[PDB]
Amino acid sequence: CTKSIPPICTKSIPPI
Repeated sequence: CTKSIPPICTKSIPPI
């Protein structure tokens, strides 16, 4: 996920 609020995450594992 990105350093934002709400952070947005891809459907990856571990997600980023």
